[PDB]
Amino acid sequence: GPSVFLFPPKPKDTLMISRTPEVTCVVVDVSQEDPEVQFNWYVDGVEVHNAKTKPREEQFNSKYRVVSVLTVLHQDWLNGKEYKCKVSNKGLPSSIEKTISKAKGQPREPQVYTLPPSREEMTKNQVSLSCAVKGFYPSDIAVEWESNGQPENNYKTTPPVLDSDGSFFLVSKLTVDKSRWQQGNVFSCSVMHEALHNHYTQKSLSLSGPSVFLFPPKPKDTLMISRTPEVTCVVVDVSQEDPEVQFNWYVDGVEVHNAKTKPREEQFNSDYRVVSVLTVLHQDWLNGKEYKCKVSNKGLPSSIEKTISKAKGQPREPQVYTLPPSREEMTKNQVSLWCLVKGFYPSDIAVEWESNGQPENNYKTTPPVLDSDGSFFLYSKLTVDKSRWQQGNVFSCSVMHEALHNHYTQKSLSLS
Ligand SMILES: [Zn+2]
Ligand SMILES: [Zn+2]
Repeated sequence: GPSVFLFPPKPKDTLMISRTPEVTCVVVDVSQEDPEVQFNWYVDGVEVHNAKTKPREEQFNSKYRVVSVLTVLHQDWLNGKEYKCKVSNKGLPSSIEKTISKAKGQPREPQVYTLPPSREEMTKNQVSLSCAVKGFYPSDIAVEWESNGQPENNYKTTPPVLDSDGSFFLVSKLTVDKSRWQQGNVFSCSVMHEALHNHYTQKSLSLSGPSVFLFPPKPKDTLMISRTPEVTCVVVDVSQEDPEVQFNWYVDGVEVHNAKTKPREEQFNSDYRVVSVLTVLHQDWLNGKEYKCKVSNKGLPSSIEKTISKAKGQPREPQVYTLPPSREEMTKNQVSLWCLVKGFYPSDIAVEWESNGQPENNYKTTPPVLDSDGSFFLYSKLTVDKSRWQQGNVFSCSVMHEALHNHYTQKSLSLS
C-alpha cells in the first residue's frame, strides 16, 4: 500500500531570506508494477507548476520512493499559506492529498540566555556551555554556535518543548575544551526565529486494519523498587463485528499468565481499543528480559507479535549539574533554574524538583537527546517567582536513572 508524507521547509531556510525554503512531498512503498506517480501542487488552492520531481529511489525492500520538492517564498511560508500535495498513481485507488502550513497563532519572541558551566563540571577536561531559548511560538527555530568568526560544531540542541504558557523552550549544549573557557575565549549562541528582529539574534558567553503497540514501563516505575513497573500491549481499530481478542505473554519465550486485560475502550471512530497490562519484576526489566505480546482476533489473518525490552549496552551514570538563572533573566518576575543531566545510558530517566520537602510542580523537562559519544543528555527547567530565588530558598533536582547509587541522586541550587 503506497502512503504519502508531506514535510515542511527546514526552519533556517524559512528564516534566512537568501536561502531557498522548500516543502517536500514523499510517496513511499510504490510497487514496481505501477509507477507513474503524478504530482499536483496547490498554494491556497491555486495549482502551481514549478515543483521538481526526482527520479524514483530504491527502498531497502524493493518498492520505490518518489519525492516532489516545491520551493516556497520566504513571505508566503511565514504568512501561513497552505501547500497541498495531491498524488495520483494507478494501484493507488483515487488520490491521496496532504496539506501543510506553518502553525497558526501570534508569534512570540524568544528570550535567549547563555549560562556558563557548573563549578562542579570544572574538574573535567571538557565543559558544557548552555544557551536556553524560551518563550517562542511557533516552534520552528535553528540554533548555532560560533567563536571568533568560526563555526563551533561540537553542540547538540534539544527539540522545542511546549511549556505551560503555550510557548516553547529548548537548550543547546556546546561542549568545549576547558582551557579555551579558562583562557577567556568568547562563544556566541546564534538563534534564528521568525519573531526576532531580522529573524536573528546572537548572545555571547565568556568567563565572567487492527494494529498492535507495545509500550515499555514508565522509567520511574522501573527505578523505585516500591512501585510496580508494567508493559502495555494495545490493539487498536478492533472492528465491532470482531473481537474476541486473545493475548499471550512471553518472558524470554516462556508464556506467563499474570496479565490483566481491560474491557474494550471506545475509540473516536466507533472501532475499539483493547489494552493488556503485564506487571514486570524490577530485576527482570533492568537485567534485559524481553516481553513478547502475541495478539489474536478474527479481524487479523493469524497473529501479531511485538517484543520490547530495555535498550542493550553498558549503563552510564549521569552527571547532574544545576545552573542558576542567567543574570539577564533577573529583570523578570519569574526565573529559570536548570538541571543539566548528561552522559547517561540508556535514555530511561525521571527528573523532578522539590524545595523544602515539597514538590515543585511548575517545571518542564526536555526529552533525552543523543549526544555524540552515544550517551544522552537533557535539561529540566523549573520556573519560580524571583523573590523565592533572591530570598535564598533552596531548590533540588531529583534524578532517577539505573546507573546512579540506589538509582537516585539529588543536586541543590540556591542563591550563590
Ligand atoms: Zn522575513
Ligand atoms: Zn535496582
